[PDB]
Amino acid sequence: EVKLVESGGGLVQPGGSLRLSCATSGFTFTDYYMSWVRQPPGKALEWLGFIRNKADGYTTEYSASVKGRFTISRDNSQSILYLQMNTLRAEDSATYYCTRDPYGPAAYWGQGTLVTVSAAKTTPPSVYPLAPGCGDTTGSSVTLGCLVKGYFPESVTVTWNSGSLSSSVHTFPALLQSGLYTMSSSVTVPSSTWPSQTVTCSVAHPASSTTVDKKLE
Amino acid sequence: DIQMTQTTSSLSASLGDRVTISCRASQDIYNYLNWYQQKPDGTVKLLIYYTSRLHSGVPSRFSGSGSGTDYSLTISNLNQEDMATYICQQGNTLPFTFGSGTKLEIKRADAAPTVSIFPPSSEQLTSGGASVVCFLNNFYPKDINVKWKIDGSERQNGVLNSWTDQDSKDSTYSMSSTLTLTKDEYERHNSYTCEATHKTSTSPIVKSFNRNEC
Repeated sequence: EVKLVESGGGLVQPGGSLRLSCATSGFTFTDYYMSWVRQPPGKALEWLGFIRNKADGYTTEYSASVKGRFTISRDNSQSILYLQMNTLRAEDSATYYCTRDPYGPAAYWGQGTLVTVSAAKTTPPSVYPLAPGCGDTTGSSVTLGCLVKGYFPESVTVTWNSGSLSSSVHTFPALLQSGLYTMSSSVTVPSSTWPSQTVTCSVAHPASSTTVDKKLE
Repeated sequence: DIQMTQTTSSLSASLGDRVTISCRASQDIYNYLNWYQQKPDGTVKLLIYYTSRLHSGVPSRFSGSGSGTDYSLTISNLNQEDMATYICQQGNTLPFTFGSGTKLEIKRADAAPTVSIFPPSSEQLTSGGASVVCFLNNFYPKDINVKWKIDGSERQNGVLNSWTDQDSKDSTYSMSSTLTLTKDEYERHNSYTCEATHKTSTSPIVKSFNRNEC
């Protein structure tokens, strides 16, 4: 593997700062141009700045927008890259990308970390199990679901049960409504279970909670 | 700085075809043009660098070419795993600027949605509100229109609707529709319908539960 894993994301309030770090493995980190890009929601990808390789010293380039406010550093012992972001504004919310080789042939992007720069506070989800009305509907394959209402900031993961006989799990992206997030997931299962054996959704919202809810009835 | 423009943000091709997606630069770029693939999740792979060069790993079904201001990526024979949004970025002048992107949807045979509709949980209801949820599953095409009727009247305030991106394994979409109300507005009505209108049918396809029923 040639890993590059990004890590300082989360919620910051406006005017605040955050240290983003990028971990790498399986190549000579000193050899490569190391770059930070971001994608705001909606918008196109936006390059923020790179740092050169030992050849070139480890000299840095930055875009007009972030120069003086963001700063890229490098540690070549641990083989961590950093992006110190200051005086963060709401427009700085985005998925941020760590990248090896900007200029072509050895390209490798990590998967992003999400920052929300906002003045709202963390809200854990209320999780509801969704089961159909008794009497009134089934056939062959049962669809169960889970509504995870009212959490903030993003990303929630809903786990179910993994045993591919059906289990057509769906994830419906979160939508903001009245300043909180809401998402759902479904699982559809063969009717030979549910009733019969348990299905649970677990909702992990890393600004601290796990809830696990059972589809009873 | 140079504005990269991708005319066309959505495209649909059946797989068997030859896709071409354009990128125009606002300044002459002297061939420092790179093409990327962004999957629905995170990931972002560089497919071609310097107008034409394939990065190792990339299938020979992808070709890049073009000059001055105007460039093209061609996918000679579209494969199911090619659904993604394709991006170009100029690397000729700082700062580096990326095109908007073109999403590539796989054209598929139409599939009719399978509707599912759920009553509020005892848990939400005992906690003051009620949300009636309607999963409308696995259909094609993307375009579909759900309307919630309570006791026979369409409801406007309180509907959330989100779709999944195209399915990786079978190329359909699913959508969730949620109507939220008070425990009290809810205790006052009986029929709750979710009426979906889609390419595959002439008449709305409806699911309902009467709350009196159960």
